[PDB]
Amino acid sequence: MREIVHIQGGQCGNQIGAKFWEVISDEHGIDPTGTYHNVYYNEATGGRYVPRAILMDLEPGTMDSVRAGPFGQLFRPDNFVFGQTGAGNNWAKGHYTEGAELIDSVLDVVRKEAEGCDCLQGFQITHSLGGGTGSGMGTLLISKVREEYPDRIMETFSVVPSPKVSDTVVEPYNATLSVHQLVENADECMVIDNEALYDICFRTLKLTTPTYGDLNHLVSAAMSGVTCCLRFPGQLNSDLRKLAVNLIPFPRLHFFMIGFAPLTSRGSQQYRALTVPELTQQMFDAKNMMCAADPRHGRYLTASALFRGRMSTKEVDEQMLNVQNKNSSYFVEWIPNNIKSSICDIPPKGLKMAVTFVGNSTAIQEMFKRVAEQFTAMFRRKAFLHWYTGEGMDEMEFTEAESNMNDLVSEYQQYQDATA
Amino acid sequence: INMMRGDLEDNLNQKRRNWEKNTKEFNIQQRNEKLDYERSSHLDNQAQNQYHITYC
Ligand SMILES: Nc1nc2c(ncn2[C@@H]2O[C@H](COP(=O)(O)OP(=O)(O)O)[C@@H](O)[C@H]2O)c(=O)[nH]1
Repeated sequence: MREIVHIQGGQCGNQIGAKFWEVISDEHGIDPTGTYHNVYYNEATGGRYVPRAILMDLEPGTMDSVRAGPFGQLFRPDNFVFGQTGAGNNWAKGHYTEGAELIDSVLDVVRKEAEGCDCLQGFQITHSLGGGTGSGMGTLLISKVREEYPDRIMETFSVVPSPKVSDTVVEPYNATLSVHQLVENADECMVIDNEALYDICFRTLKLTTPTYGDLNHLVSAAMSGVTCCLRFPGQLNSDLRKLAVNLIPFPRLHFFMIGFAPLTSRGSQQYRALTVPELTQQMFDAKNMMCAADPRHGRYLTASALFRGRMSTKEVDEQMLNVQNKNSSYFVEWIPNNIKSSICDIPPKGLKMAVTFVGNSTAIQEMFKRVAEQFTAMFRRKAFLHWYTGEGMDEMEFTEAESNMNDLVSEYQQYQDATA
Repeated sequence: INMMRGDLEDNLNQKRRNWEKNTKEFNIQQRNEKLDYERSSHLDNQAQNQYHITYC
């Protein structure tokens, strides 16, 4: 009855998954041993609960990572598949030679996991787009599972490479090669980039030393809020599919933007009484979203907002109307009433009000534009290309991937500029 | 018979006014219960706001 498996991949995807599982355990009142104090968890002998997630990676370091952190004993060893080498920041080493011999096995651990459910609402993936392991394996797996279960939807909670603050030197190749395939067999590519996460955690919470734990926790909160209106009753309920129907007008404009609310520090926490219009002003601000792309620089094709807690639905709908009507320029004309709302009934742990905003908006083609810029700059000289062409990859697939990327961005531009 | 008809209509009108005053009793009780409602909800709102903000 509308269950969700949680496939992971790569080190970043694995850390995000561990954080998300422990946050969900916090919301659903579970302890790090799996005892109470069906959509996500599964029942197990002795009243125990085990998450319905698989954990794949080539390097066994992330194994000890998800063991060390709390709530690591919730998972089951049958879902700990792990290689030995680690693609070491090489895309093809997780898509053709070394990654392949794992995906097969992973298929097994999916096929004796999906059929475990009875009415599966779809999958969801958590991985990176630059790291070879995560990107490559997740792309191959998206391929296989879309070949297997085409009827269900597969959200991809992807973290695109940090555009300007790069930590590796082979991001563009991996990102382009992966997006070329993700645009085909994916349905909800919600992009995240550490630039925006540091921006938020600096200029909205004044925190001292932001480690990856805090960014993972924030993305966890957003991930939970995305489907909590499904997990719980509400005055106006939604799901993983109503979002898709109300968010994409064409089978390939499905790349989203994520935003969470509210977020303040103790100083600002003392002030600013909590009320729905303040939440709207916080969610529809530019820099308050998980993507380093000022949304004013594009138009919102469409945008949904899920509220959590108790409120007055008239206030919600009236604020939505006021905000889509006053700033008519930043919104798109040829589609009317392009905003969407939904309301749950159980807010998070001690948070009287919570908003999760998901928006399909043509203001995110700039990210792909600049990533493809870096790519085509590093490809005209065939730089760092032997590492790939030595592993069966040719040099035509790169041109195909870049041309598909440019076709996607051209689609965004073309059907943004359209009129009625 | 004229006197009897006059008396009966007088009693009927008295019953009318009596039911009207009953309904007014009910309306005033309604208004005051609504004010009780709004003040209690305001205090509950302050309580939930303290609970959410002191949540460090
Ligand atoms: N929010 C977050 N971002 C990460 C994390 N690890 C890596 N990133 C970024 O994601 C990119 C590389 O991803 P990585 O997981 O190291 O590649 P993999 O080894 O193939 O899985 C780099 O831009 C990293 O900076 C993490 O744990 N949390």
